[PDB]
Amino acid sequence: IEDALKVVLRTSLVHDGLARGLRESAKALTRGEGQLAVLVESVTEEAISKLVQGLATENVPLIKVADAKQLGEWAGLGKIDRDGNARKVVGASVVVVKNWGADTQEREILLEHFSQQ
Amino acid sequence: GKKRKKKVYTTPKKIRHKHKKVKLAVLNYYKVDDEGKVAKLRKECPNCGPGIFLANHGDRFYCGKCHSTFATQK
Amino acid sequence: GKVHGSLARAGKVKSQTPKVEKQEKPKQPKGRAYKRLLYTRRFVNVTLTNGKRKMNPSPS
Amino acid sequence: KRELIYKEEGQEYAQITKMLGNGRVEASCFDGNKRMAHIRGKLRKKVWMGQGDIILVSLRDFQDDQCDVVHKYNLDEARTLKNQGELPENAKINE
Ligand SMILES: [Mg+2]
Ligand SMILES: [Zn+2]
Repeated sequence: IEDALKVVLRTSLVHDGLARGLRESAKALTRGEGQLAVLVESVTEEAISKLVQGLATENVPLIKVADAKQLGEWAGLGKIDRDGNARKVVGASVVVVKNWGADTQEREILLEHFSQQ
Repeated sequence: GKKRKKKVYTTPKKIRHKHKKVKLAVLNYYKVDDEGKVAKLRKECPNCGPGIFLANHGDRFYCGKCHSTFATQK
Repeated sequence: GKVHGSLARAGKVKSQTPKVEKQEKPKQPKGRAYKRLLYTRRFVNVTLTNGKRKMNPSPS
Repeated sequence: KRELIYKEEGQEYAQITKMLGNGRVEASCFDGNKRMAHIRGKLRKKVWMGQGDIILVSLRDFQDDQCDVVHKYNLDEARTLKNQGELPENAKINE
C-alpha cells in the first residue's frame, strides 16, 4: 500500500536512511547497509534497474514503485516550503532505506508480505 | 591620503577547477552477468571496506576515501 | 581627469542630463473647481495643524 | 605621486611665455598659437604657477583668441610628457 512507503521514507529521512541516488544506493547494497530498495521501471535503456536487481540479489527486499518524479517528490528530496510543490523538477532513480528508525505495524506486515512474495 | 591605480596583472588567468561530471558513471563500475550474478570492474579497497572502488591511472591503483594513504603499484 | 571634457563648452549640463519623460496624469480640474479643491484641502481638511500649514511637506 | 592627465577632444598643452596681471597669462600653445590664457576654476589661488611653466588649457570653439587654462604640471610630469613626446621637442625648458 502507499502508506507504509511514505512512513518508511519519513523514518529514514529523519534518521538519514535514504541513499538518495544510485551510487550511494549501490555502495549501501554492497555493504551491509541497504535494508530496502524502491526503484522505477520507467527508466531509459533499463540497465540501471538491471544493475540494481543484481545489487539486491547478493538486504534482499525490493519495491517496484513507478513515477520516478513523483517517487522523488514523496521521497522527501524536495524542500517543500509551501503546501504545494515549490520546485520545478526533482526525482530519484533509486531510493535505498538503510536505517529502519521508528517502526509501524502496518509497514512491518507489508515488508513481511513483500518478503514472502 | 592614498593614490591607488588600477591593478595590472602579468598573468592571463587561473580558472576554477571544474569537477569532471560523468553521466551514467556508476554502471561503468559494475558488470551484470546475464540476469543474475554481478561483478565489479574496479578493485575494492581493503582499508575502507567493501564497496569502495580503486582508481587506476597508470601502473598503480589509488583509493578515494583513505585516498592519501593508499596508492599501490600494479 | 580634472575635467571630463572641454570646460567652456556651452549647453553642457543641458546636453548630458538624463531625459526623464513626463509622467502621465489624471486631469487636474481647472477654474472654479480648482479653487474649491484648494479650499477643501486647506480650510476644511486641515492636515498638519501642528506648526504651520506646511503645504507641500517634504517626505522624511 | 599622481597620475598625469592627457589632453582629450579640444584640450591642448602650452607653455607660459609671460604672466599678466588680474589672473591673465600669455601662453604659447604648440600649434604656433601665441594665445591668451585665463586662470580658471580650481586654479585661482589653490595651485601657483609662474613664467615658463608647462600648462594644459581648454580652447573655446566660439572664440579662438582667448582660452582657459585648466591644469599645471610640476616640472616632473612635464619630463614624462617630454619623453612620450606629444609636445614638440624643439624647445629646451630646464632648471
Ligand atoms: Mg580672473
Ligand atoms: Zn581506501
